Amino acid sequence: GHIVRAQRRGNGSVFQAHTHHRVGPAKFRALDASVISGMVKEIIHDPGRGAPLAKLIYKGFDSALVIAPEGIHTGQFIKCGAQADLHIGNILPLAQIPEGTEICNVEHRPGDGGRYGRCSGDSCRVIGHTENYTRIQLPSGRKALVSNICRATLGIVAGGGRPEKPLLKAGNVHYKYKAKRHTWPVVCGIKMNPVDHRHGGGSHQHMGAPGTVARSARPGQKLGLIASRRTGRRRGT
Amino acid sequence: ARRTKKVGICGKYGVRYGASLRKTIKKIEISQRKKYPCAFCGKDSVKRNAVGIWTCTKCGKAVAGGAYTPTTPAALTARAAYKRIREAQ
Amino acid sequence: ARHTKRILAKRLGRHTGYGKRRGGRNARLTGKFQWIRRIRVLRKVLVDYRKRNEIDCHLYRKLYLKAKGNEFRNRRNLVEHIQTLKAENLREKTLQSQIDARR
Amino acid sequence: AAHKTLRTKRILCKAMKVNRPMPQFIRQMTGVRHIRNPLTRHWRRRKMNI
RNA sequence: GAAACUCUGAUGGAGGACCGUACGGGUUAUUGAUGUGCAAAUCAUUUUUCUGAUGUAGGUAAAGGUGCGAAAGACUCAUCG
RNA sequence: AAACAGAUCCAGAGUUAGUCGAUCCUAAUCUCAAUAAUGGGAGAAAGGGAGUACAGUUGAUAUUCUGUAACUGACAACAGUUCGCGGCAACGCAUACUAUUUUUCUCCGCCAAUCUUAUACCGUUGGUAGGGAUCUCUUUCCUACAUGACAGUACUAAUACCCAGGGAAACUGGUCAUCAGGCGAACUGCGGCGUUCUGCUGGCAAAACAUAGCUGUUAUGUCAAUGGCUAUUGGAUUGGUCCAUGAAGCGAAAAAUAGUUUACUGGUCACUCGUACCGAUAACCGCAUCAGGUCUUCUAGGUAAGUAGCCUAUGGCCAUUGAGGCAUGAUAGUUCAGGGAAUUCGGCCAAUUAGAGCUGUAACUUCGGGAUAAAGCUUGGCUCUGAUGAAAAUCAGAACCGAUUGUUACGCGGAGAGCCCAACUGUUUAAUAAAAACGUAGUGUCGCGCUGUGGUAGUAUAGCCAGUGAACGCGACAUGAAUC
RNA sequence: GUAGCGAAAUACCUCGUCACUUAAUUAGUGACCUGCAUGAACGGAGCUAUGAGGUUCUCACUGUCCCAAACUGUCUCUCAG
RNA sequence: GUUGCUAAGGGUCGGAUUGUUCACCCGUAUUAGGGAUCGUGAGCUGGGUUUAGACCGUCGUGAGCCAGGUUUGUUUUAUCC
Repeated sequence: GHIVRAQRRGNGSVFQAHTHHRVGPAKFRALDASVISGMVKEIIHDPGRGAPLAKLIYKGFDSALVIAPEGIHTGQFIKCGAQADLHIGNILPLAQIPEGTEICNVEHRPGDGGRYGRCSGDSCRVIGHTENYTRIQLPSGRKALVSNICRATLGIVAGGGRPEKPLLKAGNVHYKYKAKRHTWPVVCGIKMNPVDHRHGGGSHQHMGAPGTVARSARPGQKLGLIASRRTGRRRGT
Repeated sequence: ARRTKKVGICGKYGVRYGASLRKTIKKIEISQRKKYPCAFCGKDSVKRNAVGIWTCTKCGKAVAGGAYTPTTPAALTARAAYKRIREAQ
Repeated sequence: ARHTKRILAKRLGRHTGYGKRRGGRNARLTGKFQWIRRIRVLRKVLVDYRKRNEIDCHLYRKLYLKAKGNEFRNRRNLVEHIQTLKAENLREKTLQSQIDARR
Repeated sequence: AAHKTLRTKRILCKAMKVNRPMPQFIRQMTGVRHIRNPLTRHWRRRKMNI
């Protein structure tokens, strides 16, 4: 057999991110001990990422490409800190914020940059305050103990509802993955011959083998549904 | 004269792509081109610049909105949530 | 000299009937060009009547937006509409308002 | 060419001054006959590959 | 037309729309010519595409049980299960 | 084939730069070093990038040489001016240097429309120089009618933007089109300013070119008026499109805040390396002077919708063995009475159709299509008339004419009615398969919240890809538009 | 083995049986169904649009044919090299 | 008409479907069948059979298979005796 397209993404020659026109890494300023006001100089769109970024100035002018909540405008004053009040814009630690509210770009570790809840039209919800660890629900469903000192932007991330509209033409998806990375178009494994992929070969196109494989299964062998505790139509539940 | 009976903005696509998809995009393509009322300078000339971004021309300003309308319903709910908690206490 | 005969005939209208055409009506001389030629005549005419003092503030704005539609197809048709809408309107404007102000 | 480098030009010089017939007086001196100049060529037939 | 709106004409110039040029990109048919070829894959007539998922140049990245592949076991210097 | 010829052979000769390139900067990308570090270096003869033009000359060199006129940079002293003022304002006019920070120029996708310089071309009006043509006709036909970089300052007149007054619904102003305005419109200023424009100069007729005459040079002359519905190029004013938002760096100037202050205008020198010719047609790659292949530039007239096909000035050419025959046959072509697919596995092939204008267009349909559906008619030449524009253009109408013919050559769909497969634009076995195969949007399932997941990599406790990333996400599969 | 579809690009027996199509049809189209061996994202049924895709018929037009014939360009024929 | 003998000089066909040989119908001048390397591919054609692409159906866990079906698939040289 040959090495399979799933294995070949590691070696990373043509399968690298197209990172040329990307404006910078989206994160907070570092922590550095109250309250600090910060004007939104402008809000710009970087390629690949569906969200906007908003370039702040903590005037020297110290810059920070923070990811943009919805309802931010140019020449708003954003207020990072503990004793900053509640507006959509402001960047509070999880000690201060009320529970049962939608927050954006929340950090895992303090002073980190921002980790959970970054893509367009997403938000971490806050469940409740234990003592040190403010428990929050992530967009998927999963729940996470996160320390109260670490920061999070208030409100929902901008650019919501982009997949509501379908892309009618193959050309629209060509321009989508030009900004991101080469991973498209996908040739299906059944169509390929036996050497190229596991599902390939045979007189008539069909999978033949069970098509559902363990965590223990090797490189080359992990193809199709990996460790699928259910399959088929998820009716109810 | 009106010249298409049914189709509207999706007449550019012609016979392609199915009836159900052109109904769906008819709603969204009308939205993203439409000029919307500005908060700041007041005037009705807020166009879409990029995906999330909505530049007003005459202001010279921008706002972060939705993808295809400047107001997302879910983001508009978040204002009302932080209003009632700030107005309390 | 041979081409001079063909041009000098073509001015009088030889070699220019339906046989010796291969371009369409739009390809020969464009519908955009005939529009652009029209309304630049019609707007220049209305501009003159405003500066003369013949047409008012108010009668200009009606005829300007009528000229953006197909009301007028021609200079002569724009002039006779003005001569009509003077002769109908301005005899009444003078007549109705003048007498009924005092009475 | 044009836009040759200098050390490219140095090789093309040496390749054309070396291209000539063998002199007459060596056959008179040594008395050997049938010695050809090895670095003779023609431009059209054999390329240099330098 | 009571209204909600919808009839006629112009304006406008959208579309992985259409016809159609080339020392452009492809290569359907004649199973034509050639088959001691002009050519170790050509020629003629016909045919397909022609603002795009387009063509193309230089620099640069990926190397042999590997690479790369809109997938034909294709291609990797006339060499490839 | 022949040869005195040749890209062959032999002997000599030829490539001149501060301004064109390289050099200098970085891009994708590659490679060392440090971690007391926060980088250094490489990487483009199509990106960035200070500065040149004309005329002449050689057997071969020229934006390189000579003449003439510019321009840019660096290093020197030295002479004369000058120690901040105008406008309500937009802004104008003669002012330093070091540093820090901030901003700008350099500087950016594609498509579409309108307006306009320059160049080319066609034009109405004339004219003068030479040459061509002539049985007859033609006050004719052809050539020529030109001004570089660079520097200046007039008022004409533009659009963008800003300023002063002005203070808007009986809404007004404006575009080809969208539109603009109490966050201040129309409108008035011999406003401000940027970019284009017309005229008048300098350069500049001394040159160059064309006639006429003398033996190197002397004469006259290169003029006057004013359109483009034509094209290309530069620029201006705008619009549309994106789940696409379309380089960096060196360098340069400005501003602010400190501190130190006088400044401005007006001889010498400019290193290094490339420079000939071909660019397929015999100079490149195909073993060769191979009907193949290989990136780009300047782009005339007529016919026409035309960068089609056909014909011709300028320029370049006869590349190609000759002499004689003409039955048969091969191959590329016109044409064939009557029939019209009977031929053949099969209408393969060829023929018919065709451009434009005016009529007229069915079933079915995802209501957009089908549709150039189908099916009819007209088309020339010559003499006129009228309408629309500014306009030398284009469109409509009528006479009369002869072989009923006219998209005359050139170029240009045969059409309709069933059924199968794939929805569609697209991709594919270079050299027997272009398809129903691949692809796609759409639909669905599975895994994982970063000390993680899917890879890779190999002994250095190396760090690489997704990742400048975070579930509207990343990766793994299967189905393959819509409708039921 | 449900719904659809069904001598199908799947049906061996098979040139199945009965209509339409033709003067004449193992082809084509529409029905019936004892489906050798159909069948639902192994995706099932569908054809508005698109196709150098596969296949059947009608009209137009033709040297494909009855049945060949004539003419034209370059070669084949002779000579020199 | 049925049938026997001598006789191979002459005649023995146009079409529809099928790759067909064979068969079977429509039509005519009444109407036999064979051989020659199943005559005849440097004479043609390439429909079939029999490669590499691709689809369906049964079989096989699978690679793959199938006188089961369907579609696209290169036919060279005479100048020697």
